[PDB]
Amino acid sequence: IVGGQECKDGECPWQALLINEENEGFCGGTILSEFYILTAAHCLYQAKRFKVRVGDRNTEQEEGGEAVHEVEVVIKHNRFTKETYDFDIAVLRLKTPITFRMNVAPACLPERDWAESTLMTQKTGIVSGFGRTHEKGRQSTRLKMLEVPYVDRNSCKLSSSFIITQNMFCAGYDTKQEDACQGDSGGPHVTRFKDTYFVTGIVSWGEGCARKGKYGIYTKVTAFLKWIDRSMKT
Amino acid sequence: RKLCSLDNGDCDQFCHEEQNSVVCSCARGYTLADNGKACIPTGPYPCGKQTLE
Ligand SMILES: CC(C)N1CCC(NS(=O)(=O)CCNC(=O)c2ccc(Cl)s2)CC1
Ligand SMILES: [Ca+2]
Repeated sequence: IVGGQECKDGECPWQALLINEENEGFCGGTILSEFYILTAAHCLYQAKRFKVRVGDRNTEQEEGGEAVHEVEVVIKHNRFTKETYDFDIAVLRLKTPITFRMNVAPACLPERDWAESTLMTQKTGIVSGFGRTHEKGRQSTRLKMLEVPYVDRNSCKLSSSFIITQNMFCAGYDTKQEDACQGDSGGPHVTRFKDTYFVTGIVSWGEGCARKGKYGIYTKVTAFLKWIDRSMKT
Repeated sequence: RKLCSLDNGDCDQFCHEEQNSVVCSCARGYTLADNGKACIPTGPYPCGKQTLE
């Protein structure tokens, strides 16, 4: 995350961090329930084998609330394409159940129609993660969050050198130096409604980070709600 | 506007116009309140809530 503030105690409880053989966080994820994690499909290729850590806010200490979980099943969308990053979504089934507690809780899954007309029409959403705080910098050790404005789809497309499919949407600022960045991928984009946070997107990609005239590109979660439910039933 | 377009139809969460009028519903881990609008957490750590303890 570039700019924004760091997640204070209990502010981003649905944040999940994917770690490699070296226990290094390369991507983010979102807790959907005690057994399932939502993440980006492209993240599944940035590590040959990984685990899932929840309840962590500082990757260089031990608040005691951290918990590592092993992945039992990896359910990638069979239509994901590395060429365009379309269908950039995947669901992880954990071997052991997550124990909800301080800093460890799931985000809610909304219904498609309500979500599109009420959540996505809101002014902003919130992205978070352990990604870089600068395009060229290194992964952040403290979990951060950033309020990102929904971007008019038209502007979105006109500003992108790459095709913005209908399974994507833009969020962020045109010139303000705040945006998600490398490492936040697969992470949470949630929208607040009456103090309840709903999963509205997956940190997908962007041309660099916080670049002027560019926006953050997210996987439109509402377009995969049925797919997500299916993935979770089994 | 009208119904669900009017302050989410006074619903806490999901709002949908069924046979005209309004119908409220809640995400998993919540149960619709008696008033048929508010959503009550059915246990600790309900989805979408920042944790206090
Ligand atoms: C196939 C096309 C769509 N490319 C996807 C990766 C893109 N590079 S990138 O996203 O890995 C650069 C680093 N930025 C990020 O990871 C993100 C920035 C904002 C969000 Cl949201 S993710 C370049 C375009
Ligand atoms: Ca820690």
